[PDB]
Amino acid sequence: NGTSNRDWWPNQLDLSILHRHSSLSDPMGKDFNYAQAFEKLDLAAVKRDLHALMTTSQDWWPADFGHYGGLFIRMAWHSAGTYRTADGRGGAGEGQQRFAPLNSWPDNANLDKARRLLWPIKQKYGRAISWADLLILTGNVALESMGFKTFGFAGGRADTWEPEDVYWGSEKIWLELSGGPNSRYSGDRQLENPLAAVQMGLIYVNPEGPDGNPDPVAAARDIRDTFARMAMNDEETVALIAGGHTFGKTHGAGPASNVGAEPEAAGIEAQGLGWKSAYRTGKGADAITSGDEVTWTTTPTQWSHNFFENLFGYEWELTKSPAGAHQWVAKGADAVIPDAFDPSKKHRPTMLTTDLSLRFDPAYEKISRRFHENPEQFADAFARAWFKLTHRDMGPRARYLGPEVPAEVLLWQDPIPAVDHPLIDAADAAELKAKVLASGLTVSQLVSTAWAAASTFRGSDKRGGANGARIRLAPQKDWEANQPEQLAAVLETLEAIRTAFNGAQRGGKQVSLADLIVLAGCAGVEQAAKNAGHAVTVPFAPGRADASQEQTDVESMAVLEPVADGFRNYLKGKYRVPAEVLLVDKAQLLTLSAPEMTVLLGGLRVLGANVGQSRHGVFTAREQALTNDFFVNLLDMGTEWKPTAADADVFEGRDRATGELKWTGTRVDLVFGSHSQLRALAEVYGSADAQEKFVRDFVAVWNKVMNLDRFDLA
Amino acid sequence: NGTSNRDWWPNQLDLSILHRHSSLSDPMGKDFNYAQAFEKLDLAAVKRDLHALMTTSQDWWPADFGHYGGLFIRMAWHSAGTYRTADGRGGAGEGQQRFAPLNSWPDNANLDKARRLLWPIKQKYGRAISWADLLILTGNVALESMGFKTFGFAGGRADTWEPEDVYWGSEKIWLELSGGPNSRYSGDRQLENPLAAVQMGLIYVNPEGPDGNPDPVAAARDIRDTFARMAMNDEETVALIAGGHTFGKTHGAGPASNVGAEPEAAGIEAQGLGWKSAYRTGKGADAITSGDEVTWTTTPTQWSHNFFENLFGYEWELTKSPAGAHQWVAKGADAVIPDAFDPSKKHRPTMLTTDLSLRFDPAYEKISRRFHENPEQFADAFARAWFKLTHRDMGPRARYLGPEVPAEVLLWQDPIPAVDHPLIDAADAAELKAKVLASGLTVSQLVSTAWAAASTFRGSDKRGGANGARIRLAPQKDWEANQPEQLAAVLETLEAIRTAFNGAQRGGKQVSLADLIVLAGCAGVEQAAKNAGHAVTVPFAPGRADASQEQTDVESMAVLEPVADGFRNYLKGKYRVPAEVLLVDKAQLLTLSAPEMTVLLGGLRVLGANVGQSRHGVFTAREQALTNDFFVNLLDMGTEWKPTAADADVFEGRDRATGELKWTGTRVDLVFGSHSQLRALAEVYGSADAQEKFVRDFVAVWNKVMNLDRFDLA
Ligand code: HEM
Ligand code: HEM
Ligand SMILES: [Cl-]
Ligand SMILES: [Cl-]
Ligand code: NA
Ligand code: NA
Repeated sequence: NGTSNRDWWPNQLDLSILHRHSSLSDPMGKDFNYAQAFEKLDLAAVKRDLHALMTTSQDWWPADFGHYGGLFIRMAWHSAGTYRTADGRGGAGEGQQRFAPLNSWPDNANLDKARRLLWPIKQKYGRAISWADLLILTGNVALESMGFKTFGFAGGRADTWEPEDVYWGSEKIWLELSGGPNSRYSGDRQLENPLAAVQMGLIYVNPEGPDGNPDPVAAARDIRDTFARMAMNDEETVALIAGGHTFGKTHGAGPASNVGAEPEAAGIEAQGLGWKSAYRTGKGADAITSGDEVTWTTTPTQWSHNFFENLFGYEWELTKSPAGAHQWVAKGADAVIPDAFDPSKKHRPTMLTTDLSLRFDPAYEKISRRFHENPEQFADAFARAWFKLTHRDMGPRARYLGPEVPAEVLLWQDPIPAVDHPLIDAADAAELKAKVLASGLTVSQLVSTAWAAASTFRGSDKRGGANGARIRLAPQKDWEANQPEQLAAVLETLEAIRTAFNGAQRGGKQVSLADLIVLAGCAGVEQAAKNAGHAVTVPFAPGRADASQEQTDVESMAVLEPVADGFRNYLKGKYRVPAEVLLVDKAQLLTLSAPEMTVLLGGLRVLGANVGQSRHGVFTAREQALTNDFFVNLLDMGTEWKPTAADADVFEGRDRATGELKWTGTRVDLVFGSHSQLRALAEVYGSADAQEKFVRDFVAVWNKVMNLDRFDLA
Repeated sequence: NGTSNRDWWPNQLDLSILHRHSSLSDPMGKDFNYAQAFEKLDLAAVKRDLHALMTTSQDWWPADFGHYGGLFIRMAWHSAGTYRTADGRGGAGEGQQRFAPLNSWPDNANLDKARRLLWPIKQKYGRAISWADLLILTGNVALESMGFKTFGFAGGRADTWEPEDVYWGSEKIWLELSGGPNSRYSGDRQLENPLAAVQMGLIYVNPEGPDGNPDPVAAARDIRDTFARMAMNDEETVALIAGGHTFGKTHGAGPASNVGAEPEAAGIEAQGLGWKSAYRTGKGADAITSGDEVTWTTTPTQWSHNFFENLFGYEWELTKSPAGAHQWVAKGADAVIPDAFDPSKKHRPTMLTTDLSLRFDPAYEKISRRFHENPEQFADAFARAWFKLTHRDMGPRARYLGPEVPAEVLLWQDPIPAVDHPLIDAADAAELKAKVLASGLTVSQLVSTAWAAASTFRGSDKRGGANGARIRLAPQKDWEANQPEQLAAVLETLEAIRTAFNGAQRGGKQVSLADLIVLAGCAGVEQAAKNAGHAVTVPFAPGRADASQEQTDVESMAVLEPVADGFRNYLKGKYRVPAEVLLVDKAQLLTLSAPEMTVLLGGLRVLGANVGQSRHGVFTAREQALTNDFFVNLLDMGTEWKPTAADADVFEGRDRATGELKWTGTRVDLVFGSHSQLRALAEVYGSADAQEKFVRDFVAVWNKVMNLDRFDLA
């Protein structure tokens, strides 16, 4: 097999994750805009076709109970269910279930069949509906078909054309149980961040119980922890699990050894499908997906209150499925559950270990009893939590498309108030920038503050950014990386400038504090250019609004805290992963290419954006002037670098002839002089003909960051 | 470490090689044109800087004999020396020595020092001179400075910003001796295609002899074989080796275990340098590079004919360097060779085993004696060989920039005559297209002929393409893929149309056969569109010229024969590599992305472009009509695919319900319905809204292919 750079240097840094998703891999034109296509779709027509499909059984994967609805609910719920709150990565929003590795994860077994049943609709409507939107809409139509009224639905998830680079864990074996050489668990069952599943290739938890031990109480612990890591609390979790398991069935009709290769390993003749089974007919009555053989309710194709009636109305006995999996059966019950294919056959109620957790964990039991006693509350909670599940990674409501978008504003959507007044224009922005610069705020304060406000954005789930002025709220105002005391001084001076500008206006014109933060950042960048002898205008677009503290969930904001921000040379503690790996990870969440990451970091260093005014990487003698000094001095072969005695992650730069100390830096600084691709970029900006390019490229990337969350202007 | 798709499915096909070189990874703006920048460089000022640098020693890597010339000649010969004729990949043309893996190959040890000595000049001239051109120019200036007249120099190698994907071999250990589990040799020392070096991480051969065995005669076999695979014959090989080894020295002052990590494995503080040595001062007189310790001539900083005077004026004794390497010393000679740092110390003549090859291989010996006796013949040969070496991957002479380009047209350049007459205009091209269609030639003939002419292009060394009409000449006219009897019938009809059009003109206007083949291909694609109910114009740009047989080296053209062309569903024999891997390899040589590859193949299928009118992949009932039928039929779940009995690489597609035979295909056809990323592309073009998109994208990629070699219009 051809040996690659990854084989020879398996811990060198990987920049290809910044250049994924180029116009090269994209079949659509560079002008294609999915939102526009979707806004012309006849959504009602698509939903009529999806309703028809529900009961149009295909012989190559016959519909249980004559209705694919359960299968499609699972499909939708797995699409959404890869989401991790720690980085925003996963979720339904890019349709990644159709690409490796998720198309071939064990927990996604036979979802390949679900997707292929949808090809005719996809084909008929073409680019006007993405796969990503289709997987979610199909889940919704399955619910409606079976009698459950959904809370609504938004389109606008554009398709992607290759796999996302996501850390799913370090195990080398599918479904490996914990405590191995790459265990994702340590200590008292502590799941490593950013992971949100208990075994490699599962969505959340193991349905037999933790590492296969069928203890519902301990399974509950894993459920609570994973679902929390997917942004779901106890009420939402119980509602989702019981709601989902109101429908359909599991599949475990014989031994697992009968099941063949997952899709990415199957032969070319399988045409993109996998898990071909040698057990009896391989499908339908003989299907094997998970190994469990459980049908939860007496009407699997219809919404009912039967899941909690069974859960609490029987006592449960441990038993084994025909594949050998642990599962539970109702003591003394009659055979009341219908068979999926034989009208003469009925079954006793059965449950997964993880279903019983809803009854035997003390906190879930109280919610489950309440939903049992008050089924209208169960229905409303499940509808809401299904909407959250399937929309949690879509970002601000400004991105939601179509006629079924719920009007209700939810807290998890980090809502921004509407703007209801005239915005400031170019003359006003010049006047405000002059006031900011006359107040005595420094280039370093102005740039650091705007950076702090805007760089919480992540492209993974489209959360964060400067819109909202949440930097002035709990918890962002207290984050160590934001320099709380310095921040508090900047915000007070800005709030006074604001108050005075707004008080002098006629009409209703006013400026938001969100805009003014970003504008003042722009004024600092202009001033820094002036300090370097360059006349530069930084673009600015108004229209941000200020969100209140009550519109800002403090516990949900915690995951946006930067614990590593190489752009401010900050690391909150010691991590296993080297700090340059962390930098490229942050660049990816910010949507930056390598050239953009390089320009941006070089500029920020010389503008004074480091936390604590650390001199590390400040390779200039004219701090607060916008120059390419970082690059020119980094690349100077006059200087020799060595790790310090005290700290092997800090390096001193000394004159090679005299021995004299010139600089210090971190790993994030020096990686630009080390990595052969980054140093090629640094060379371009460190050349003699590059000062104007460096300024212009810096302003462009600064502006890009300031507008990351500006979906009102998209 | 993070487990990746490559880990789980290490034999899946890798599309990412088609999406390198995106505007994402490029720090220059999308409008930057290197040739425009280079054309304004003051090349004489760069050469005067380089000339000064040759004798300006830096203490971190002191210059042997006070002169860096030998070091820089070796740098330039290794930049160029990775070139393989089999695929055109490697060579100096993209400056790849500064990226992985080449930057860290053992045979490139201490060239990192060379390149860092050139940073200050790079920095001074910035974007107007690429690293790629500078590596070469430096070698030239080193030669000039030491009294050798070069044949010339062309600029125009644009820099690249990431590593090329290249197969360098399958070994997992650097320098692994042959016969291991991934041996690049089989049979009677047969080096596998497309390799051109004897061990992983070597440029050509092992300087101690084959797998370390110090036998000059057997070493000569490895020399001849590898240089041939780099397009150099015996005369050129002797001239290059003896020419190079007229200068400088090797470095092996102590044991190799003193040498540390190569650059890609070194610490971040090494700032992109590697091979730090613990032996005495680690550099200058104590340097260790190869392990050998040989100084070939009595004036290592001056051109001379002393290499052959020594080679033939002494007898040679096998000896060991201070690092333990085999090398050879002159029996009973005086100490006449100067020491590199101590003017009081002198040495006996020494040689590598591979130097002695030039005397003890009987064919090389006759050339080496001729060069010994006639050193002006040696100087001319070396100059010409050095130009060829350092230009062989640059492409057509229309790409050569600057004031030192040699006027002599060389046969290896596959030269195209100048055009000295008015070109046809749009009205003429319309008239010719109508004439071609009225002659009775079919869509299938016209498309297959144009495809065959244009698709010889490879972007690795920019050889091939339709310019020259070499399709009408030996050897192309007889290549099996080109269907020689059908080809000859087409070309005769086209040549009569040409003769009649050119006979009717006034005023010098005429059309070349090269242009008319391309134009006729365009007429075929228009008619196929017409046949599908679509009026399109395919662009066409005239200006191709016809090359003669005498301007066509037949042996050199052999490497351009397509032995696997998935775009014509063609495989000349059985290869170890699956046919789909070969398809992606061809797409990369054609410079296509994955969407361009997918569109083009789908279209070609339904236009009748398959070799031999094979029905494999012809998934249409309206052959010669430009439609998206390939995709619609491939993606139809009504059809079930199975490998045939006779041949496991050919599949039958049968109706799932009736069993009726609908189609047959190869691996190349069915990969588009298997691989998860290619199927996502196929889905776009197989959608109900895609007919217009399909046509337009097909026309665009067709025209791209037709113009691949049109650097006269760049
Ligand atoms: C602790 C969380 C959960 C666990 C451990 C889990 C486990 C499973 C398993 C093992 C199956 C059987 C797969 C098969 O063999 O075909 C399955 C089926 C299913 N699950 Fe879940 N589940 C979880 C949560 C959810 C959620 C949140 C939903 C939706 C809101 C959901 C909806 C479904 C449905 C509809 C099916 C049936 C599919 C069919 O009829 O083909 N489950 N579940
Ligand atoms: C059979 C082909 C070749 C072999 C095996 C060979 C081998 C080597 C070796 C082992 C070294 C010493 C590396 C070190 O210790 O510093 C070297 C040096 C060098 N080679 Fe070659 N070589 C070959 C062909 C070439 C050619 C084609 C050229 C250029 C036309 C060239 C130019 C040089 C020069 C100039 C040096 C001296 C470097 C210095 O002064 O630092 N060689 N060769
Ligand atoms: Cl993702
Ligand atoms: Cl290459
Ligand atoms: Na996400
Ligand atoms: Na090449």
